[PDB]
Amino acid sequence: QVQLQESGGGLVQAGESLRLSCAASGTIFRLYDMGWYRQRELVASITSGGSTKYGDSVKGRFTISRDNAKNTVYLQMSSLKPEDTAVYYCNAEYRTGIWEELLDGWGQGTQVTVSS
Amino acid sequence: ANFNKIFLPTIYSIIFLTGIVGNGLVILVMGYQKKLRSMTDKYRLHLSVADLLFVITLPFWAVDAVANWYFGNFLCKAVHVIYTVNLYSSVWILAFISLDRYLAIVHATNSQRPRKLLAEKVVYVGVWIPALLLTIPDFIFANVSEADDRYICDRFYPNDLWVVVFQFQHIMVGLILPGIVILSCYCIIISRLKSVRLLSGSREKDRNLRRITRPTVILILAFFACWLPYYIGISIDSFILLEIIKQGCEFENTVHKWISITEALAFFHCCLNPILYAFLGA
Ligand SMILES: c1cc(CN2CCCNCCNCCCNCC2)ccc1CN1CCCNCCNCCCNCC1
Ligand SMILES: CC(C)CCC[C@@H](C)[C@H]1CC[C@H]2[C@@H]3CC=C4C[C@@H](O)CC[C@]4(C)[C@H]3CC[C@]12C
Repeated sequence: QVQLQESGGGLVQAGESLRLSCAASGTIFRLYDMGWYRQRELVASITSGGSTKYGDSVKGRFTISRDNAKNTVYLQMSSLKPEDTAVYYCNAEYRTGIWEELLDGWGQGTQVTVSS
Repeated sequence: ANFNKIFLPTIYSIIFLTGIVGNGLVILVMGYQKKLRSMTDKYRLHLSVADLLFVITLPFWAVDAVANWYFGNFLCKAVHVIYTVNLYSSVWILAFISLDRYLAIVHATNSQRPRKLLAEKVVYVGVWIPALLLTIPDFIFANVSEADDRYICDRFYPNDLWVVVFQFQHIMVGLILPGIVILSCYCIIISRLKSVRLLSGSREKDRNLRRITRPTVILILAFFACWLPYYIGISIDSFILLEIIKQGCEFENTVHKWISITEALAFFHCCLNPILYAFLGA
């Protein structure tokens, strides 16, 4: 199959900048959609074509990115708020072959904390 | 020529038994036991009928290759007609399968009508009628000679120009026209598969489309891989006819051996549908 991990968490002061990472490697035939969640709260998701679908609570707040070469997705955080302290799960949609169906995936998780 | 005299009947009999068993099983199962699923199964039923006809006519060719021909001019004409009908029917039912898949995948919204009509009222006109009409030269030319010793059951054209014309049209139609149609259809299909995130509008429809599509790809690839070397051999032979290719007399006998052996090995196309059913029927 494929492997996905998450990183970028830790104890960070409010109003700082960081970039979460989620790299997929292995039996990858194609990656279709990659996004971060928080049930399943859709906070960000960038299609392979770049047509991002940001969340209502983060409209104009979060910035997403993707490197097709490294199969990585980056989340640019800025202007931290206490209500945003949560654990984020990397979500991606992949395929293992031309004749294989659409397979969903999930990440381990990253915890982001705001100082208070 | 003892090697060829022993090699030909064994292959013509192995293919005969396998064809009878597999094609009879497929025809019975999909004609009376009602295991037909979709249009691809109808096309495979037509393929099985044509292959059953050719497999039935094979033992006469086996006996002809063994010793002689004690069957008659009428049977010579019948076997030639059956061979031509089977060849032209199968090579174009494959193209009809390809067109069905292209319409199913590329235009997936309103393909039901030009996916049902094209198989319910158009396959006969598109496949069988031209196949039947192409056998008029078989009626005219197929005969039994009375040469020394053996009796030969082949086609005796009055002049070599018609020989090269018939070889060229056989190659042209039955390798290039379905070849080009299949190339276009499957190039578009593969370009769609690698790009579209989700065919149709649901995951189940997508996976159904992929699962139905793949066996036809395998079947077409195997069919063309079987038939290609014979076409290469007869292309070289035809270029020997037209004063282009000229080498030592060893080349002529080498080409004769190559073409005979490769036709024997290329008659294996009749055993493809049962083998794919066995592979993908668990
Ligand atoms: C075809 C073409 C040829 C090439 N040539 C023919 C004449 C032109 N070539 C002259 C000039 N070429 C110089 C060298 C020619 N060497 C081969 C002769 C050799 C073999 C075949 C195939 N079968 C082989 C017979 C046994 N098949 C059993 C089933 N058959 C069912 C019907 C097909 N019956 C055709 C004959
Ligand atoms: C035009 C004449 C001379 C030859 C016709 C041969 C055609 C029908 C055959 C020969 C080689 C075949 C291709 C070989 C490899 C591939 C790649 C695979 O991922 C999808 C099928 C595909 C694309 C095949 C489609 C059918 C094919 C193109």
